[PDB]
Order: sequence, then structure tokens, then C-alpha cells
Amino acid sequence: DSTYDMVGGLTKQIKEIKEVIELPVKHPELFESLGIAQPKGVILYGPPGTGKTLLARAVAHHTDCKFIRVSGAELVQKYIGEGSRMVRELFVMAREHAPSIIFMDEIDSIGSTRVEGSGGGDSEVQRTMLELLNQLDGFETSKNIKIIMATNRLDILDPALLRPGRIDRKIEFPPPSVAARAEILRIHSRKMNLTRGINLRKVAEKMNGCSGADVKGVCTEAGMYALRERRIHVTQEDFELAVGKVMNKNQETAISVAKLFK
Amino acid sequence: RRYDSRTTIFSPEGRLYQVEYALESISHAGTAIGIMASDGIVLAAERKVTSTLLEQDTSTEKLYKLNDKIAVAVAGLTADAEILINTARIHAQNYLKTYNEDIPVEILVRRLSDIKQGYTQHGGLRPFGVSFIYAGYDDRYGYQLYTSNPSGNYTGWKAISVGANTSAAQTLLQMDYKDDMKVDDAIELALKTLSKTTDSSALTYDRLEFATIRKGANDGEVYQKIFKPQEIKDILVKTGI
Amino acid sequence: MTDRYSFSLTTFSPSGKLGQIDYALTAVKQGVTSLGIKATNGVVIATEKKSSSPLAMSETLSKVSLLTPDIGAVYSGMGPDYRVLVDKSRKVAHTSYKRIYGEYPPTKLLVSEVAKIMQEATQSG
Amino acid sequence: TYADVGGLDMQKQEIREAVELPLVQADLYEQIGIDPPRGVLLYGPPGTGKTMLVKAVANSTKAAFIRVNGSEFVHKYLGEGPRMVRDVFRLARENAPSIIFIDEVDSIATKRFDAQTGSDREVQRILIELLTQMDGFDQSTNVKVIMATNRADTLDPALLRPGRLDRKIEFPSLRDRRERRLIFGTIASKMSLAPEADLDSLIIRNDSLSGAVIAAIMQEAGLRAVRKNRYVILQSDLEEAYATQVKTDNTVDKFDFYK
Amino acid sequence: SGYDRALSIFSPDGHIFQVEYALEAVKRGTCAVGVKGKNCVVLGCERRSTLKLQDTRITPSKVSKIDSHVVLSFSGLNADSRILIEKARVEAQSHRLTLEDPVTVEYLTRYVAGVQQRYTQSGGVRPFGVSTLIAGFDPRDDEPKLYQTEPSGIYSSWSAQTIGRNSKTVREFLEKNYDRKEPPATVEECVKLTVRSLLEVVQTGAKNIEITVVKPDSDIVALSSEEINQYVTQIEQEKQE
Amino acid sequence: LVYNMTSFEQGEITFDGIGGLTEQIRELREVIELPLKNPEIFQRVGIKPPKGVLLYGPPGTGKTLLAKAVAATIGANFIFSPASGIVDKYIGESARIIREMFAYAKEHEPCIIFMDEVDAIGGRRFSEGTSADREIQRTLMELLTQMDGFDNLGQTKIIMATNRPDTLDPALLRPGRLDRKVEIPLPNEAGRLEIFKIHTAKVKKTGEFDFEAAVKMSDGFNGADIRNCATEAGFFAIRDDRDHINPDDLMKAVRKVAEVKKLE
Amino acid sequence: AGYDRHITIFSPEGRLYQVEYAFKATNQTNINSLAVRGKDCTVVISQKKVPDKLLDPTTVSYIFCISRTIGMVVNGPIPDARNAALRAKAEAAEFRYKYGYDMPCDVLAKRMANLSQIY
Amino acid sequence: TESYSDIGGLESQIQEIKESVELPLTHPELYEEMGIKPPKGVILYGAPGTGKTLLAKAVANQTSATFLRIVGSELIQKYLGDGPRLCRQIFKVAGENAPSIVFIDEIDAIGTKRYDSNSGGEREIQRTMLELLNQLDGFDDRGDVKVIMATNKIETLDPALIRPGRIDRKILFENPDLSTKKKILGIHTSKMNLSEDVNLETLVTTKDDLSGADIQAMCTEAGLLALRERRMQVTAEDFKQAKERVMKNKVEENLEGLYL
Ligand SMILES: Nc1ncnc2c1ncn2[C@@H]1O[C@H](COP(=O)(O)OP(=O)(O)OP(=O)(O)O)[C@@H](O)[C@H]1O
Ligand SMILES: Nc1ncnc2c1ncn2[C@@H]1O[C@H](COP(=O)(O)OP(=O)(O)OP(=O)(O)O)[C@@H](O)[C@H]1O
Ligand SMILES: Nc1ncnc2c1ncn2[C@@H]1O[C@H](COP(=O)(O)OP(=O)(O)O)[C@@H](O)[C@H]1O
Ligand SMILES: Nc1ncnc2c1ncn2[C@@H]1O[C@H](COP(=O)(O)OP(=O)(O)O)[C@@H](O)[C@H]1O
Repeated sequence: DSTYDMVGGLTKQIKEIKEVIELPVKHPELFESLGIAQPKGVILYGPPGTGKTLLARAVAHHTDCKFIRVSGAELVQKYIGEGSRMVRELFVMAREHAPSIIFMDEIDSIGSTRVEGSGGGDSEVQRTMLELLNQLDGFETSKNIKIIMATNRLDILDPALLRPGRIDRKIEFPPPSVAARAEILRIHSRKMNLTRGINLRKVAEKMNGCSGADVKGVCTEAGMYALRERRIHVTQEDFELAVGKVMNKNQETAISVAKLFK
Repeated sequence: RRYDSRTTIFSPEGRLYQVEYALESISHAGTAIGIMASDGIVLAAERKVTSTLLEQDTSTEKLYKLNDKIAVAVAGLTADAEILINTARIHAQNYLKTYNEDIPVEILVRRLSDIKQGYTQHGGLRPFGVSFIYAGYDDRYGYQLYTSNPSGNYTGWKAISVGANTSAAQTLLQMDYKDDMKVDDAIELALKTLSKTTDSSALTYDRLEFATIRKGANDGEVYQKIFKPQEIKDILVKTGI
Repeated sequence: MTDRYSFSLTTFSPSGKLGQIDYALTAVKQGVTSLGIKATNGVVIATEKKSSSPLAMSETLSKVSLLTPDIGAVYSGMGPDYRVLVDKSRKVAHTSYKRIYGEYPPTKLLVSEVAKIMQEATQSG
Repeated sequence: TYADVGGLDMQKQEIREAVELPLVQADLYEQIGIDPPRGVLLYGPPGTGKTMLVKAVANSTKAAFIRVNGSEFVHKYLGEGPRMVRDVFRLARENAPSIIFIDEVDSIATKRFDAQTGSDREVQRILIELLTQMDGFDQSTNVKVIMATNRADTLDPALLRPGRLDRKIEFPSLRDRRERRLIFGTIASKMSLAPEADLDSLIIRNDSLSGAVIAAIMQEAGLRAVRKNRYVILQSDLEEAYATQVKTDNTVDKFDFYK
Repeated sequence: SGYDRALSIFSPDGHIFQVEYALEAVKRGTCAVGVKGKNCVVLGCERRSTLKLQDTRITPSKVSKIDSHVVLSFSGLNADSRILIEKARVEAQSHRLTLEDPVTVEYLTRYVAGVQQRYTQSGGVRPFGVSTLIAGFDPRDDEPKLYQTEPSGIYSSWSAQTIGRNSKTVREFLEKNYDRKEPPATVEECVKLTVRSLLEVVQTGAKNIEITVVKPDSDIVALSSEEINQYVTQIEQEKQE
Repeated sequence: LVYNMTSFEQGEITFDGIGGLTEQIRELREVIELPLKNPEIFQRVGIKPPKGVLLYGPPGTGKTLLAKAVAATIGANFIFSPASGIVDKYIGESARIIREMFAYAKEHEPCIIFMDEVDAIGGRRFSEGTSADREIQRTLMELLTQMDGFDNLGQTKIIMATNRPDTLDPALLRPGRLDRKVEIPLPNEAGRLEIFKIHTAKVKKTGEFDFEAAVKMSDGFNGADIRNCATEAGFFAIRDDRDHINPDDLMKAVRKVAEVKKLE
Repeated sequence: AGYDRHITIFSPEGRLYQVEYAFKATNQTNINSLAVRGKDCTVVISQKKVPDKLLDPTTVSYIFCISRTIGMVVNGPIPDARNAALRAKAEAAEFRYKYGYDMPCDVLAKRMANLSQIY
Repeated sequence: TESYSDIGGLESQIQEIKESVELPLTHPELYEEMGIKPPKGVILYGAPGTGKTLLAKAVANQTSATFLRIVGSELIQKYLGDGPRLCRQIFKVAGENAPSIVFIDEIDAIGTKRYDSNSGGEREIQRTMLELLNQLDGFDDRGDVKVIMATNKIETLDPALIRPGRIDRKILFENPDLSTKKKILGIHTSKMNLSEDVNLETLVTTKDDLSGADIQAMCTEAGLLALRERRMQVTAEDFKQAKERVMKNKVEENLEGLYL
């Protein structure tokens, strides 16, 4: 597992997660004294290679609650009318352990917007979890269960999912700023070696906002341009080499001279 | 059954989905900016492409001309844009030879817009997808600045923009504008926006062109100045990109 | 994997583009190569020809054509939509510019006329 | 095998270190301290010689190995595709250290448009069966993937990033003379041919060629002569052969179609 | 179904569709109210305060007179409204030409509807996504009157009426207050009647309104922005609690 | 058995008791029989034996009777896979069937295929319904990889019969395999009595000969014509309970039954 | 899906289909002709098939001597051919009366082909 | 578990279920006095975030009768012939436990047109939609069991069961008007401090195209947003930043501004 020292890149988002998670669990008395509501689960959208899933493995390392996972499309099933059974037999396993976070990495396979010409069992099992979150017995389930889901682009989905009453926050994980991009180098570099007379902010400012995970690719690749030569240690010019390269090909097919317009 | 295959059909929700599908076309186009201020009007531009082996140097694309008074800025399709200006350049002269004086700018756009309405209903024909800017000077209203829309409705603005990502550029203009600017407050303003909401980090002199109207004719009517490259590569370095 | 909007050329998609002009260009590629270079004193144009049957007198056809003594042209694409285009073009050089200005056109006021021969195709369905 | 392959002087190197070197030498990667890579991708047009290179690697890996072409995934009863996909990656980590090969994914690896169907919607979640495995909460350090495709510019960028495909590689075009001279010498030398050996007469031609067409011409030239009640050798009058490898003439849709 | 994608076919209930879909477009537009006193008419508008870049030197104007004893107001969409306004004022000055006599208001109102009848009947055509109304006085008399028009092509004569957003709140309101038992007499109560009528929509913004009234003897008069600002207050002056 | 006959490698129909050709059948003698007979040369050259063939042309030619027949000479298992009868509306399950047979063929030691009406595979894709036509290549493309993967056997031969050649131009699948593509004939007028000599045998008919038969067989040059004329000409000598044919019934038969064989 | 029942629609791969069907609809006669030059002359042959025995063979002909010093041999079905041979027998009045002299063959093909381009 | 005095808004909507369910147990002599028997059936349109399920659970609080718990997808089963038995089970037992109520929700899962498919599994729900019909009106009367079904979209769904005989009134909900946003806001906020800034008749206003459910998110999102400032009680501008947020991505009128 990984931890919060490694998810650097931000604090405003993560400082909003345990605004809903850690407080009701440890300290609902003020929130019962204030006695207003109970804010339930959360969604976090952003482009890929940004740290969505990363925050969700860390949090389990720093939760004290039980943390249930479902990966991509292990609920859609062959026979009929048991996908729902695979759902309602989930939450009942949660309420056994009253503090219970769940997690589902992606929903765009399940929770896509509905139609009639096609889309069968999947548009049904969505139509009962949507019940379980905020129904009669869902009010019972609504006590202590919390939910996290991590899409990529949310316009696809229904509103009913991200409708409040059950999704009270909709977090953005955008691609970072210079200093955010600059630090996570160190978070993927400190293992490396006594890097020799080096700067790393002068190179981040070269590479404008592309993504985060790409930065894990330049650092691992930079050592590899030093690994071939039995040069265990690390260079400067190997960095602005690689980052100047691996995004070139990403800027290779973007060109087009159709130009039926201006 | 959805209501888009022809532009002669209202929707049951009360709207004409084809026309919205034209007003979105300009989003593909290139930026255009105009500012109205004391001494005279200014305009800007940004070419959609800035490659090597094609000269955008002497060949203006975004800034045509309609008369020594009036000049415009253009967006959208190119084949459905020339014929408009090649109509406007006629209607003005056909207002001059009959009335022996110049054009009021309001009549032109009023006559140039209501034909785009003509290509909205009567016939199964395309509406001309174009978003002109109009810049010029008439005596009954002084300086002027209008804007078009391929529906056929116009608006008399102070300083606006169109094209790619204008919605952000307006936010970079709404709050950092002052009516008492002379010229160069609008320039470093204008060129600062395009620097912010571009596609790539070049900002080369070829990528953009400017223009001006000025009442500097001392009791003469008006002058124009469509800047060659040597007048605009020297000013941005003289302004601090 | 396109559908319902390449059927014609008078229906803007929600994305905001016209139907099959984008697809006309797809043949322009699939025609033979071509090129032309601007020098400081002259200009050049060139094409090959993959004459299908070698028995053809390849001299008869001409990729290149005349427009004036001073202007010349070439395509890269479909053939029979060229040999009519030129007669529809040089007919315009006379009636448009020449007989109301005396002498032959420059290039761009001869190219702008070619366009108005083109856009008249993409006007209807 | 390797020696059976011709002109892959560059491409041959990157995978025999992205696959073999780690399991034989990994302590030195971490002797820096970095995580090595997991996935690659091999994109170039067909006949350029990609599907056979892994088969060379199959002979020399001393690991496990799995063959699944992209059409094998789908079935009529939904839900079973992904569990088949889950059955793969669990089998891999079980018989670890192992790797995987796919010979085509363009039937899967696509752009994820806005679907309105069952077909186009069920194919997508198959792809999601990969992403949640290749980088989710449960990952490992023994699996590596060898994707493949005849072309790669459409499959979604969410698959294309580091962590997933740290090292993807190109392939040559069909008009690059150096290796062409290297292939004829390779393939012909594997068997017995004539002394009148006009092979430095064929390379020079402007024509574009693959590694697949070459297997055709040199075989079907070996056909016409062996067909001649002969024993070994191939006569220098294989001029039938090269010109017999002109399929553009055999395409009326490349002859009388657009015009 | 499929009965609603044209103008030349009937549903089995007997009613066409593309027309009353226009009534859904006009519902998406701004208010336009009118009232006649005993000897003076008024007209309103739900003008917008969009943004601080339209030139205050030229406010827009829904209203548009055609001759010195007739006006016109509308709601819906402006492009298709610009046309028939110009086919109207053209037609009136012709009636002065041919007959040496101004226009009876009823004759005018049957010309604008005389085009909204053909622009739906003959296909190859889209209707005018607009409802309008007429207001003014006949020559040589004080007889007040206003007429309404709608894209089906029919002309009525209300005494009070509105078109657009939350009209349903208003057309019931004036029924509760306005009535022929007591017809108003002069301006300051027809306006005090009207300025309060707008309030269902205006949400307390007075940069979002304009107004006009009518004279006999072929005159008019517009109105200021402070000359309502007091009337913003007398109407609120009653609203003490 | 489940699928097909497989001929037990010995059901010995006469590949020469037929009015077909000698050049083509001898063209096929190369690609099949010579290696399975004589591997001492392909070994000596190291070339791998051939990969399949196509036999275009419309019916009447007998483009399936020779196939199982020569297969009977060498003795392999003859089966079918008519692509018209292989397509299934579901997403997969057109490719599964492909995967069964290459496997199940290898369950047997030798086996050879006879695909027919394979244009169902090779379609022009003029509809371009990407929900479908994206799958049409999916099952097709699986053939290309299921057919020549690791299979280094000299037993598993392939045939594809395809009326209407060159209707397929999504892919001609030219390079590599299809080491022949036989220039199929039609039944020439000389071959008529070459054919009528076949079916007329095993009859006591007072001869029933004529040169007025190829003129009758002109434009009815399809093997079913002769099979059926000998059928119905056999039904006319019994039309009066006679004892032996007269050749006029043949001159009557082909003249009066090639009618349907020329109009529809 | 469309794309085939109309002429003026390009496929997304560029090639339209309807003319290609007409390029294929020439040989419904199973006829094959031949032409060959000389030193001052030229000749054209033509295969014939008159199977039924009630056709005066003299009038069946895919030949149409349009005017002096011109000839033409056709494929495709006969009726469309007459509809082309007529236009040839029309222009050769005009080019003579309008420009003075007789049409060369090359123009006559260039002219006629533009007409089938416009369709 | 909830009650009335927890909605406030829905009044034109709520008088019906009263007339269907809460009342006739009390004073059925009203209905018979005319010579009339009340509805057997109710339905609730969608327009989400407007309080559909909330209403149903309310009447459960005070009904003095047996009340049930179903969502549309518990009906369906796997063995291809046991689904439709299950429907007849729940209705006969309700008769055995009469007077009773049911509540089938999100039944767009079940209710669809006769799609005439080719799958093999999608058929076994259509029969399951059908015994219901044959049970509910069918052939024989059933007694005093009432339906309160719900959904989120009906404009092309729920084909034939929506008719009298089975359902009689169709309440519909939408996002509220300005007038209802007044009293509904008092509901949630009637436990907090509201230090002195109230001004609520401008806080909520038209062009705030929001729901009748987001408001409690706004209510609760503010308090902690003030708590983190170490101030438990609340002011106005606490709410202003909230409304700035939750409204942000509901709708955008970029296609508007044309009907000038
Ligand atoms: N800011 C960051 N901090 C730490 N790791 C990062 C950061 N940004 C990217 N990464 C790296 O990127 C990978 C995570 O990718 P990310 O979680 O953004 O995609 P994903 O959400 O898993 O995609 P999906 O969930 O849609 O399959 C990890 O390898 C992680 O180390
Ligand atoms: N008048 C109200 N007072 C308090 N809360 C309300 C009111 N109206 C709506 N709500 C909120 O709306 C939520 C219920 O929404 P709704 O009834 O639409 O759920 P549902 O019946 O499952 O329908 P959906 O599936 O669309 O959410 C409740 O959680 C409640 O907080
Ligand atoms: N360098 C080479 N030497 C010999 N044969 C080659 C070479 N490159 C490619 N080939 C031939 O091309 C075929 C591979 O085609 P390929 O492009 O890999 O298709 P795919 O990638 O879709 O499987 C092989 O069967 C092989 O015979
Ligand atoms: N060359 C031939 N000589 C004799 N009979 C033939 C010949 N060709 C075909 N036939 C007859 O036609 C039948 C075969 O039909 P065929 O044309 O092979 O159908 P398909 O073409 O669909 O395989 C055989 O039963 C045979 O009687």
C-alpha cells in the first residue's frame, strides 16, 4: 500500500475528503449537537493519469474503517436478475460493520445514461443501487455507509447518481501547476541516488501542464538512459531530453490541414 | 425522430436545433477581438494555423475591408464568408452613387444580417455560418462597434471577442477594462488575452494581425492602418511578452 | 464509423461541420502525387502518371494545362473533374476580367473565380 | 527465432531488455531504486514483422507465456468476457513471473465514444476489465504485457500512459532499402539457390515491400521451379515472380473505381 | 408519431403541429404588455441588463414605430421579427401614396397576418417565430385600440394582453384589477397600472425596463430612466409592510 | 460423428469417371499429392508445403465433386463450412465456430475443409453499420490468425470455393497463401459427350447417341443439366413402358429442359 | 445505408459506387470487339450473336457511321448506344456550321465525355 | 420513520394520497355516501430531487395498516419460471394480511414496451410484467390493497398498466417554484443558530434553477464550512459561497440569448 506523503500534488481536495469521512465517524457529537444532516459519499472526476485511484488506496491505509472495493465490471453478470442480488448482498455485508466505506473505481461501464433499444441488466442493477442509497431501508443504510467513485468524464452519466442527497461533493482533479508538478518528481526520485548538482523546477516549467503520471515515466526512463551505460547515477540533461521527447509523439498526430474553415 | 434534418422545423420544445449547430461552428474558428475607445477602434486576430511553407505575411485572412471607413473581422467558414463581403462592398457603393455620400454603418449590418435570416427559412438551404465584427465611424452616432451572429441578430458592443475560448477571454476583459483608455491600454490588454487563451506557445508575428481606425485626420474624415509585420513584431517586444 | 450526417452536405452536426466535403478530400489523397515550388525567379509544377494500360498514348492526356500564357495549373485527384474545370475557368478569364479590363488577369483574381465555380457545387444537396 | 529474423537491428533490442533483463537482473534497477515498466506496444502496418518477434521471444524467455488474440474475448452472454479477462491476469500472477501477448486489440482498444447500444457499450467495459487490473488497488511485479496492432493512433489515451505502456515501439515503412537487402540475403541463404544470383538487381527497384510479400515471392518462385521436375535450384528467370507480386494490377477497384 | 415534422399535413386529431410549436418558442421570450385608458395607450417591455459592455449610448429597443400614429411590440425571436416590421412600414407609406389617406389600424393588422398565413400554408417555408401586437389611434378620432397577432395568422383585439415569460401570471392579474366597469382616463394610472404588472418577472431590477405611451393627432412620447424610478417607489410606497 | 461425412479416407468415387478437365486436376496434383507423396524435395529445398487454393466460377462446373474425390485418392477427411450457414447474429459465435473446426480438424489426424459461398465473409461493406461491420472483420480477422498460427502440419489442407470472385474487395488476402487460384472452365461443347458418356453408362438403352446434343447443350453447359436430362430422358422411355432409350428423347430432353436452365 | 442508390454521394473512403456499377453493366451482351490502326487507315471488328432465327441480321449492328471520316463501336446495351450516337450525329452539324470544318475524333470524344461527366 | 411537518411544500400534490390511503381507513362513509369507492392505484412522476420516496415513507409513519418494501428489481428471478409466481405470492398474502399497501419503485426496470426481442432472458420479465396485469385487474377483484408506484421517467415508458383499472391518479413533481422554496428552507434550518443574517427572500430566487433536495446540501455544506472557521453558528455569506458552488454545473444557457 501507499500513503499520504506520496499523493503530493495538492491539499485542497484531500482536505475536503475527510471533511466528510473522518469527522462523522470520530466526531458526530458536534454534528449531532449541530444536528443537521449526514453528508454521504463523494465523487472525484478528472482526466487520466492524475492520481484518482492513488488517493483511494492511500485512504484505506489511513482510515480505521473497513474499505470495500469493486473493480471494473465485476457486477455485470451473465444470468439475469442476480446482478441486483450481487448488490443487495453487498451492503448487508457493510452494515455488519457499521463504519464501512466502499469504493468503485469506475462507473461509466454501469452508470451510463439509459435507453431502451439496448442496455438490459446493467440498467436494472443501477436502478436498485440507486434505490439502496436513498430508499426506505436506505435511510437505515444511510446511517454510516460512505461511498467513493472515480469516473473520468461525468457528462456521460445520469444526474440521479451525482444528484445530491447522496453525492454531496463533486471534486475536480485537474492537471497540476508548476510547483505541484515539481514536487512529485521528488516523490518519484528520492530513492534514486545522490543526483549530482541538479535542479528540477527549471525543467517542470519547461513541461507545461500535461498530466501527473507522465512524470513517473520520465524519471523511471531517465534512469534507464543511465542504466544502459552502467552509469548508476543520474544526469541533468537526461531529463529535459526525455520530457522533451515523450510528449513530442503526443504532439505528432494533433496536426491536420483539412481547414474547411478559418 | 429528432428535429435536426432541416432548418425549416421548430422543435416541440420551441427551438430550431440546426441553427445552434451553426453557432457552434465558429468555436472551431480563430479568435477575433475588438475594442472601442477614445481615439479610435482597434481589432486583433489569430490565424488557426501558423506553419512554415505558407506565407501569412502579405496575405491577410482574418481582416478584410469594406470601405476606407469600415473594416471588419471574420470567422467561420471561408467560402461562405467571401460572398458576404463581396455583397457588402456592393451595397455600400450602391448607397453612395444614389445618395452621393457615405454609408451609415447601422444600415449595412441591418442589410447584411437580414439576408442570413433569408438563408434560415425560405428553402432547404444552409445558413451562412459566420460571425463578423464591424468596426467603423458614422457622424450621426460617432464611433461604432457592432457584432453579428449567423441567426441574423446583431448587438452594439463596447469591446468583445469571438472564436476559440472567448468565454474565458471575456473574463480577462470584463474586469480589467477602462473606458478612458486612449489606444495602447487596449493593445497590451488585447495582446495579453490572446497570449493567455491560445493553443501553443509561439505568439510569432505571423500568428496574428492587427488593425486600427483613427480620427487623426485633422478635420478630414478618418484613416486606417493595417499593420505589416514590421509594425507588430516590434510592438510586442516593445510591450513585454 | 460515421453515420447520419455524411448523407448530405446541408446539415451541420452538433459538432458543427458539414457532411461530405471532408470525404471528397479523401480521394484527393488517393490520387497521384504532385508538387510545386516557388523560387525567386520562377515556379515549377510536376506530376507522374501510372498509366494503367501501357498501350495508351500517354502524350494525349495532360495533367498540366493552360489558363493563360502566364498561368498554369495541375491537380492531384480525380481526372474528369479537371478537364471540364479548366474550360469553365479560362472561359471566366475572358468574360470577367479581360473584356472589361483589356488584358489578362493576375493569378488570384483568376483563382478567386475558380472558387466561385466550386462553392456553387456545395450550395444544395 | 532471433537469427531467423532479418532487419530488426533496432527494434529487436528494446524488448529483449524490457522482458528478459528484469527477471535476470532486477536488483540493479532497484539499486537505483525505481520501479521498472510493465507494458509495451508494437504498432506498425502488417507484414512489417511484429507477430513473429514475440514468437522468437517465446522460444527464449524461461518464463510463462499466453496467446490471446483480441477477437477471442467476446461472447454472446455478457458478463463472461471480463471474468475471462480476470481469469487471465490471475493465471499470470499465479504462474509468475510471466508475461502475456495479444496479437490484435483494435477490435477493443478504441476511443470510447458516447455509446447508445449494447454492442458498443459492452465492448467498452471489456476494456475497463484491463484498466482496473493494470492499475488499480491490486497490482503486482511479475506480469508484463506485449500488446500488438497493425496501427496505433485511435485507441484511447487512458490506456496510453506510463504505468501502463512505458515503452511502445515503432516499425519501419515499406520503402527502406537497407533492410530489404538484408532480408533477401537472410531468407535465400536459409536454403540452396543458383549461382546466377541476380538479387542485387531486385533490391534497387523503387517498389515498396513488407516482410510478408517476401515470403510470397521467394516461396512461389521456389514453387515454379520445383514444379519443373527439378530438385533444388531456382532459375534466374524468376522475373515472373517479382512481377507476379504486383497485386495493385489485380485490384479493379484500384483500376476503374474512383474515375 | 411523425405527424409533426411538416406544415402540410394533419394529425388525426385534426390539428397541425409546426404552428403551435411556435407558441412554445414565443413562451421563451420576454414580456410585452399593453393597455388602453380612456384616451391614452401604454406599452411595456422586459428589457435585460446583460453586462457592462453594451453601449449605454444605444440601448436596444423592442418597440419600433412604423408611422407617427402606430407602433408595434413583439416577443419571440428578433430576426424573424425584423422582416415584417419592414414589410409593415413599407405597406403603410404605400397606402398614403395610393389613397392620399393614412391607414386604418385594422387594415395594417391584416397585412402582417396576411403574411403569417402564407408563410405557414405554402411549404418550403418556416413560420415567423414571433407574436406581436399593434397599438395606436385611428386618424381623426380618439378611439383607442390594440390588436394582437400570432403566427397562425389571426388578429384579435384585447384591451390588455401580454406575451412570454410568466404571462400566465399577468393575464390573470389584470383580470383581477383591470376591468371595463372602470376604464382608466389618463397616463399616470395606466402606467401605475402597468409598472406594477411587470413585477412578477422583474425581481426588483429597474435597469431592466422601458416604456412608451401614445398621443392623438399623430404623436408619441418615450420615457426616461428616472421618470420610472419614482414610479418604482410610489408602487412600493404602498408596500410599506 | 457430429458435423460432416469425412469420407473415411477411402470412399472411392472416380475422379476420372467424370467429364471434367485434365489440366486443372493436374494443377491440383501438384499442391496436394506431390508433397504427401514426395517430401524428398520440399525438404531438400526447405520450402514448407502450400497453403490452400481458390476455385472460382459458378456451378455446373463440378467444383465440389472433384474436391472430395481427389481427397479420396490421397485419403483425407472431407467436410463443409458454408459461410451462409456459419454467420450468427450474435457478437461472437461466428468466430467460435471457426475455432472449433481448426481444433476439431486437429482432433483428427488429417482433415481438409471445403468452405463455400465465402463471399459472406468477404463483403464490400457498403452498409457501414459499425455495430455490425466492425464485427464482420472481427470474425473474419480471426480466420486469418486461426488459420496460420503455429500449425506446422502437412496434413491440414484448406480449400475455399467462391462463386463471384472479386466481389470481395475489403481485402483480397493475396500475399502468402493461396498458392494457386485455378482458372476454372465451363463445359465446352466438346466436353458434352465427354460428360454424357459419364452418366449414360450403367444403362441398357440401344445406345441413345447423337451429335444433336451439344447444340442442345449449347448455353445449358452445367453438369446438373446432363444429370437431369439423363434423369428425365430415362423417365420418357418408361412414359410408354418401353425397353430402351431412343436418342430423340435426349434431343427432346436437353432441348425442352434447358429452358429453365436458360431463363431462370 | 444510402451511399449506393444516389450518384452524388461520396463514400467515406472516397470511392462512389453507382458509376462503378455502370462500368460493370457494359458486358451484358457477352460481346468483345477490337480496333487496330494501319499506315493510313484503321479497322474495327465486332463479334455477333443472333441466336434466335427471326432477326434480319443486316440491321442488328453496334456500328453507327456518324458522319464522314468517323466511326464508332459500342458496348453496353443497344438502346443507350443509340442515345449517344444521336448526339454525335448532332454536333457534326454544329462544329461544321459554327466553326467551319469537320470534327476530329479526339474532340468528339472530349465533348461527348464531358456530357457523361455532367451526369 | 419521518413524518409530516417535514415537507411543507407539496400541498397540491399531497391531498391525493390522503384521499387514496390515509383517509379511507378513517372515514370511508364519505365515499359510500356518494355511492363511490376510492382508487385502487397511484403513481408518481419523476423529475428527480423532488421528494417522491420521501412522501411514501411518510404515510408509513401513520397508516395503522400493513406496509411493504419493494423495489422493481426484487421481482425478477433467474430460474426462468419462478419470477411471476412471486408476484401472485405478495398479493395473496396482502389479502391475507389485508388491509394492506405495497410500494414498487424504480419500476422502469420492469416497465418497458413490448420490445419483441431475441435474447432469451428479456422475455422472462415481460411475462413477469404480465401476470401482474392478470393479477392486478385481470379477471377477478382483489380487495383493499393499494399501490403506490414510482419512477423517474415515463414519457416513453410504462406502456399499458398506466390506465384506470390499475392506476387512477398520476401525481407529478418538478423542481419547485419560488413560493415553495420559502417554507421548505425553514424545514432544514430550524435547528441551527442563524446568528442575525437571514435575508432569505433574496438568497433563494428564480434563476436559481435548482432542486428541492440540493438545499439541504447547501444547508449542511455551510455549517462545516463555518465550523472549519471555528465558528459553529452561521451568517449569510456562509451560504453565498455554497450556492456559488452547488449551482455551478446544473445547466448553461449558451444556446439561450437568441430569443432576444
Ligand atoms: N500526483 C500524483 N501523486 C502520486 N502519484 C501519481 C500522481 N499523479 C500520477 N501518479 C501516478 O499515476 C498513476 C495513477 O493514475 P490515476 O490513478 O490518475 O489513473 P486512474 O484513476 O487509475 O485511471 P482509472 O481509475 O480510470 O483506471 C500511479 O502510477 C501514480 O503513481
Ligand atoms: N420538501 C422537502 N423537504 C425535505 N427534503 C426534501 C424535500 N423534497 C425533496 N427532498 C429531498 O429529496 C430527496 C428525495 O428525492 P426523491 O424523492 O426524488 O428520491 P427517489 O424517490 O429515490 O427519487 P430519485 O431516484 O429521483 O432520487 C430526499 O433525500 C430529501 O432530502
Ligand atoms: N523480417 C522478416 N523475415 C521473414 N518474414 C517476415 C519478416 N517480417 C515479416 N515476415 C512475415 O510477415 C508475417 C507477419 O505479419 P505481421 O505484420 O506480423 O501481421 P500481424 O502483425 O497482424 O500478425 C509473418 O508470417 C512472416 O512470414
Ligand atoms: N464436369 C462434370 N461432369 C459431369 N457432371 C458434372 C460436372 N460438373 C458438375 N456435374 C454434376 O453436377 C453436380 C455438382 O454440382 P456443382 O456444380 O459441383 O455444384 P457446386 O458448384 O455448388 O459445388 C454433380 O452431382 C454432377 O452430377
